[PDB]
Amino acid sequence: TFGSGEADCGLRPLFEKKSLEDKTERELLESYIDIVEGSDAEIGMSPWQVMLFRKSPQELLCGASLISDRWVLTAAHCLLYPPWDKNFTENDLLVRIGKHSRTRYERNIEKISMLEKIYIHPRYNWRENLDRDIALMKLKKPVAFSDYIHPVCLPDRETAASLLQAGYKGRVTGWGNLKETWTANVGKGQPSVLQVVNLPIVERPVCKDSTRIRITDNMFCAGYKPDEGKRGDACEGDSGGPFVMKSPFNNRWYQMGIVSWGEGCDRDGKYGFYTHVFRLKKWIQKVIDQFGE
Amino acid sequence: DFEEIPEEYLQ
Ligand SMILES: *[C@](=O)([C]([C][C][C][N]C([N])=[N])[N]C(=O)[C]1[C][C][C]N1C(=O)[C]([C]C1=[C][C]=[C][C]=[C]1)[N][C])C1=NC2=C([C]=C(C([O])=O)[C]=[C]2)S1
Ligand SMILES: *[C@@H]1O[C@H](CO)[C@@H](O)[C@H](O)[C@H]1NC(C)=O
Ligand code: NA
Ligand code: NA
Repeated sequence: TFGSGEADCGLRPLFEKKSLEDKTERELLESYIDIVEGSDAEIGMSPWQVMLFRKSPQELLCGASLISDRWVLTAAHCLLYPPWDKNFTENDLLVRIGKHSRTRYERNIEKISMLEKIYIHPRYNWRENLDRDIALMKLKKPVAFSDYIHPVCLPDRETAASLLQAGYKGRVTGWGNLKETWTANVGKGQPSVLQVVNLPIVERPVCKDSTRIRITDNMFCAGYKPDEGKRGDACEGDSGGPFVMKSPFNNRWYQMGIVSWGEGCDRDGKYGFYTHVFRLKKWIQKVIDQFGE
Repeated sequence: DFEEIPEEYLQ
């Protein structure tokens, strides 16, 4: 349904497989029953984390996620965004999996894979609001899994119905900006290692209320409200990255969203917008079923 | 600022 590695998806070698809980996952589950301003990711905390890397010049392009031993999920706008003259071909990119350090070439840890083909949702709307901001990248050859490389699960209807609720927290990860960056400054820019932040899903009415940009059912927003005190948000560079939730039903990590867009980063009254993975999952299914798992 | 990756990945 997604490719080799789906059966054991969402279970991390360094955590679930060892009956070890990461430092902030209980915060997520508590929200179900009860990157700016984030923190350094733990080793193997997000084994599905993928870094979209430009072949030449060598630079970080976006975040992404591993959904199988041969398929990588990301935001459509990460590969195609005409307004900024962006339109990559499978030949210009590489995917770096199992990474922690943003800049270091982590030999014997990370895996750099070439792309066989990229697919962008046919109805992706880059013109207005990045509607249907989803894309898939098939690796030239399957990658072997490791303590640092493991696919995330794609949500089924029941899991999505249960967890996609206002207040329910998800986890966003990426090597994106540590803060809104507009001009040269000696302050914090990009992180040294993968950043992680847990954020609550926001009620659709508030999401639409927070922006002049037209919101569609193919997206959802997350982040704390000003009155909630806590902060946190994805930022430029986190695009394409995963917004995951740990299922209380089978303790597997599911990707409910993809870092899509926002206005500024961690601004009061603003919320990060993510691609609604479940609602667009059937496209992923159609593509993978057509072009082999 | 990015450590260069093995050239075998650029081919
Ligand atoms: C992504 O990292 C960002 C993620 C930003 C998420 N922000 C928050 N607060 N959670 N995505 C973007 O920058 C997208 C891409 C197009 C413009 N954009 C925005 O978020 C816009 C708002 C918007 C939304 C919809 C339509 C138009 C505008 N911010 C005002 C990145 N993706 C890319 C980046 C850079 C480049 C590039 O080539 O320089 C390309 C893609 S950063
Ligand atoms: C991106 O460029 C390719 C050429 O390799 C192409 O055929 C195409 O239509 C592209 N996407 C855009 C800019 O709609
Ligand atoms: Na709106
Ligand atoms: Na905010």
